[PDB]
Amino acid sequence: HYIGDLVQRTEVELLKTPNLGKKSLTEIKDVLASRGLSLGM
Amino acid sequence: LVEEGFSTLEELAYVPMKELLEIEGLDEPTVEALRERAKNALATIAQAQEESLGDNKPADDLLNLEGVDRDLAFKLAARGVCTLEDLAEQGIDDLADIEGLTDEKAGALIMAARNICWFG
Repeated sequence: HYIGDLVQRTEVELLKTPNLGKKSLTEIKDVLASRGLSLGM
Repeated sequence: LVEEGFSTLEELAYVPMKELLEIEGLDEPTVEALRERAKNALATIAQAQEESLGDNKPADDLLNLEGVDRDLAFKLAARGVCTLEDLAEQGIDDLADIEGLTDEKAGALIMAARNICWFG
C-alpha cells in the first residue's frame, strides 16, 4: 500500500508476484530512481 | 511442372533427380534450386503449423516450462505465446482467460519460464 512497503521488497520478490512482467519491474525501478529510492532498502 | 505430372511439393522435393531432368528446359542447377525451394517451402509450412498450434515448435518451446501439457501449449500458442520467452514476458492477467489455467498455475509457469530464460 505504501512506498515504504515497496522499497523493502527485493527485485527477486517482486518478480514472483502475479501479473508482474519484466516491463512493469523496469517501470517501478525508473519511477523509484526518479524519487531517489531503490528496491531492497 | 503440372503437365509433366507433378502435383505436390513433396514430389518435387523427393522424386529422383533423373525424372526432373527429363523435363524439357530443366538443367541440373535449376533442378537443384527447385528441390531446395521445395524443401524450404515444406520446412516453413511445417514450422508455421507447429507454432500456430502445439505440434512441435510450441510443444517444445512453450512447453519447456514444467507443467505445460500439449493442450495448454496449443492454448498458449493460439494467444500468440509460441516460445518459452513469449511466456516469460506475460503477466498473470494476460493468461487469466485460458480454460484450465488458474492464476496460481499461470504464476508458477511464468516464473518457471523466467527462471529458464533469464536466470539459466
